[PDB]
Amino acid sequence: GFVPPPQQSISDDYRYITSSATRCPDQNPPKEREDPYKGLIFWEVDLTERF
Amino acid sequence: SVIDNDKVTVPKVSGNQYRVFRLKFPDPNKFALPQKDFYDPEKERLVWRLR
Amino acid sequence: YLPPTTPVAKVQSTDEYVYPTSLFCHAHTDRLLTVGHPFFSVIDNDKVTVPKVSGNQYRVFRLKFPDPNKFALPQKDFYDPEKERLVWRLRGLEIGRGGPLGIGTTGHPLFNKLGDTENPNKYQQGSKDNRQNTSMDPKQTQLFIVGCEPPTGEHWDVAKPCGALEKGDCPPIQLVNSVIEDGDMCDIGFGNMNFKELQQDRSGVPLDIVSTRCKWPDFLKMTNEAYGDKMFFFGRREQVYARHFFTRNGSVGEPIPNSVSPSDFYYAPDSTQDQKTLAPSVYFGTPSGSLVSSDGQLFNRPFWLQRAQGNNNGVCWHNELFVTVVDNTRNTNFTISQQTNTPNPDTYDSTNFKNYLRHVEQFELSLIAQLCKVPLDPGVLAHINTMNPTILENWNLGFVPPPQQSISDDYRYITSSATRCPDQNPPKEREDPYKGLIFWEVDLTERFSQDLDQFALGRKFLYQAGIRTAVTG
Amino acid sequence: TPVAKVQSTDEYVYPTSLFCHAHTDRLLTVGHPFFSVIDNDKVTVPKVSGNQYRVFRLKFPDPNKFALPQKDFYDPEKERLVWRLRGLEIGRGGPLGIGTTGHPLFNKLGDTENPNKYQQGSKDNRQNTSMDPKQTQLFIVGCEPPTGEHWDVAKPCGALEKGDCPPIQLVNSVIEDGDMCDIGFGNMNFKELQQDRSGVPLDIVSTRCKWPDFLKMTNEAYGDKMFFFGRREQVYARHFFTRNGSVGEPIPNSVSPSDFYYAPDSTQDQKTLAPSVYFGTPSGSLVSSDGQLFNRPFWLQRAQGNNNGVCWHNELFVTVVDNTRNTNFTISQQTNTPNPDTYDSTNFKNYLRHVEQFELSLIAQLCKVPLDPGVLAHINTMNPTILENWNLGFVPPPQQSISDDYRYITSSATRCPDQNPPKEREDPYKGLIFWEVDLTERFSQDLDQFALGRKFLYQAGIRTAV
Amino acid sequence: MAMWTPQTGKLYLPPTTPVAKVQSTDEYVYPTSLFCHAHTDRLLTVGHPFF
Repeated sequence: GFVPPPQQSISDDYRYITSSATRCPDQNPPKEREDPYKGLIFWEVDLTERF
Repeated sequence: SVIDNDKVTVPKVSGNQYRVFRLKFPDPNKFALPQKDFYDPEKERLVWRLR
Repeated sequence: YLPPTTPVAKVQSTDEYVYPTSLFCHAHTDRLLTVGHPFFSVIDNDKVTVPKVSGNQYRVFRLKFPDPNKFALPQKDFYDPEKERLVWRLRGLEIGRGGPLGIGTTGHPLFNKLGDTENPNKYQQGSKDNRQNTSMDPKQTQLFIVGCEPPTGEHWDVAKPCGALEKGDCPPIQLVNSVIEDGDMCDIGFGNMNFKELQQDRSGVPLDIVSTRCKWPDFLKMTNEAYGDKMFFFGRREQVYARHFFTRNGSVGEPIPNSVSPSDFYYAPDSTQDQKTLAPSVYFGTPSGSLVSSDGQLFNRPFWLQRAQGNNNGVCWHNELFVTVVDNTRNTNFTISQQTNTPNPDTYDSTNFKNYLRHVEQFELSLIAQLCKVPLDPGVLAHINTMNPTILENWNLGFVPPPQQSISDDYRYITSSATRCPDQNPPKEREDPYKGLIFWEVDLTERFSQDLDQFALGRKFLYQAGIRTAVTG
Repeated sequence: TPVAKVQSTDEYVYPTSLFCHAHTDRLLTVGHPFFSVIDNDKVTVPKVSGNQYRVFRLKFPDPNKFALPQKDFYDPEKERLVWRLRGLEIGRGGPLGIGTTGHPLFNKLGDTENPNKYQQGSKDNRQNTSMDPKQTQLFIVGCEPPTGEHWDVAKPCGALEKGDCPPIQLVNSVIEDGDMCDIGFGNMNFKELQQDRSGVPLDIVSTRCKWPDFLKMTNEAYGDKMFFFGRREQVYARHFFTRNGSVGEPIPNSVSPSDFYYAPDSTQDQKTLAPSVYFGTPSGSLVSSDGQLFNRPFWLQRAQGNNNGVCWHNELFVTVVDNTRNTNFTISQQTNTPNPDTYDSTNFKNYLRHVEQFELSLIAQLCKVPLDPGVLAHINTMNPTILENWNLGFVPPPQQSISDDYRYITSSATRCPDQNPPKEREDPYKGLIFWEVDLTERFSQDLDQFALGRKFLYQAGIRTAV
Repeated sequence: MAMWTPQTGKLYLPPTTPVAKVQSTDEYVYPTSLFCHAHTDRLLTVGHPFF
């Protein structure tokens, strides 16, 4: 169902993203990082590479 | 939990806690199997089942 | 052991043991931007705040591909993993360049120029600190090198003489072969030489090149290497004319001889009060890379690999590829200034504005890779091993499990006190020898797609091959 | 090149129908339950406690040098033989019973099960406290020695002050004969983790209590450390006690049940907090003959791992714990004079002695391994000492060389001929201590004559010839 | 070339001799279909428990 947006989804990531000359790309807009279970603490286990 | 009024130095680990493990499985849509063309990516999707 | 034929005593083409399949993948970089200072890295407190980014640099991109021996194509068992291994072969490449065309100049505030000898009015002298602020446009150079191993560059360096020489003697020259890294300087018309070692003056060439090595690609060595791995194809386009004719100040290390009757310098000018001591004959020219045109461009065009120059017909051994780009046709330095934090003056003052210099490059790299199969028989195995042992080791083929086992003990909080170490200091297993070299490392592991028509290079490839995607309507 | 993916022994080890019985005559050991008695160096009475690991290292006769009458069933040019364990019995001789252990000076401040009033603190509040430990039975059988786990002192990432808590690490070790089992105080290095030397009873106060690492032993690639195991363990908390000492970590001043700060400011007696370092005394409850693991034959039909009971190297490790026969016998001797008519406490010397009794019986099946190129490569990758022990590998690389043989070796007209250098260097398990049992001269083909043998014959059908 | 060094050869010979082979009582003691009951009248004993 996704013609994914009608607009571009190209995100331009900067190099040296800790400096005070490219001010600022640090966490300020969210992205598709929205786990609905992110308010909850579980013992995380990654099995992506253990199959 | 042991803190020097502040940062967690020694966490609280007792046998009377819930251990809720959140397992993460690899995306089966992005996987390499013995053969891969056994499902059409335009009309079918894959999922894992616990056996 | 090892039946006839005996070990193959000549290099063979990759077309004799690498079987190509009809499976093609597109891969691309999203857009690679770099912003810096053209002349020098802006250092603050032992760290680089603004790096050196200039259009006179070698851009050596190290492209990392996904391991095809762990992939899933629209087939299940189309390659035997006991007898075959898979490798990528590059069949098409496009180097995109984003900025407008234009020429950037560079200079030295204290250049070793005594005078102008293009058209001098009369004879003169030499004092103490006769240096001037002199700028120039360098030679225009464009080049493109593609290989599976990193490019080899040449330059003239300082040799060890056979005995000693006195203080101020001429340093002996030696041609040094060295790998080209990202950020190395290309030659600008002053030659391919080490400016730090051969010119202790530090004042004889512009600021960008004054304390560094200018290298030229060793095409003579790169095309004559046995397997042809560092060079699949290349393009180059260079142009220079000499703009002004200048002299250098300093002690004359080798004087002009007192022989030769028909040249005015050598007939002793004793009769003339001004001409008694010869003016310095250590001439130098200012280079100039003439007009940058849009017609003459190497880049923004697809390059299809029909046949490579050497015995390696485009095979990306080790799952790596090297792209070396230079273009001094988009080297426009952007002159940006800032005011004093209070812009409350209503009048102009030269102490009220702080001027700065920036350069911005933009690249986008699109590739077309073809899968290939190598069926590793005894003789093919021996040939692959003798060519390069790391190729046949880095895919584990002829290896059993060692009797010890490989159970790793991984702690969940590897930064905590009381667990001994970070445990992984020594880099024993699978370290490429390119640990000592700096490249623009580009990861294309997650960028491979089989949907060719979707991408700009991929539908150019489909037009060139005469194919179109099957209809969805 | 050769292979990947560890395969079952059932693919390259071909069984025969030849079964042999082998057993130990009777294994007795007598000692002191808590500590070894020495003079000052030489052990006069060893430590024999019912809470030790008994790790028997069984030696089998090499089946390749067995003189069979018709050997035409195997070719010693291309084949080699091995023993496969098919039946076993771990006999146990003593009566059932529970022995107790204690410390004359145990770090216990009070009883906090039910306190009639609030308490106090001085110097040396240690008490004489005894306890019965957790009940444990286990048996592990394999061709390699067992792996045990325990928590030990690690090196921290920075320096600490004097008296700070030692950081824990899970340490794997071989389990040896005379190592202590877990008794309900955990699997921990008491010597390093408790500098008090008064925190646990006398038999474990300086020991390392280890537990079998079943998680690592099942998940090893070849499955050689154990191919069968049984276990039973039971414990309850008998009494609930407190420690004495400087409190290393204070209780946080905030009460998370009520969301408030709390202090006993209104009650003068409770202002100094009592020790919140608690410990229970374990107790392994009623022992029963119904619950018994031992004195039963076990038939090893299908092993847990890829090693289906194959006794590689002519070796077998049998690891037993039996906390169900830990009855310590109290001996007394009348010293000084055997003449008084009145009891005095100074006239009698009390002693403790523990006696263990084991009997081990096995049924071994002969199996043949045909050593083709791929089988040789697989066995060599699995374990090189197998193809060293069995004459076949290491084809002879050098040629002859003269040694010049100086006739009068002890004369002063020539240089020194000394050489003769090597002491024998064979045993890789020499640093470990096991109850070494020799069964080389104990193999018999007459199964009917032995108790486990006729149990095997009855179980397999196979009645004796009339 | 390859020398013929002597060695202590260990050979096992089991059994060293066939000996006796104790057999079951079912081999020589033939059962008959004649069965007899036998019982005790009632066995009582009264005494002191300790001494």
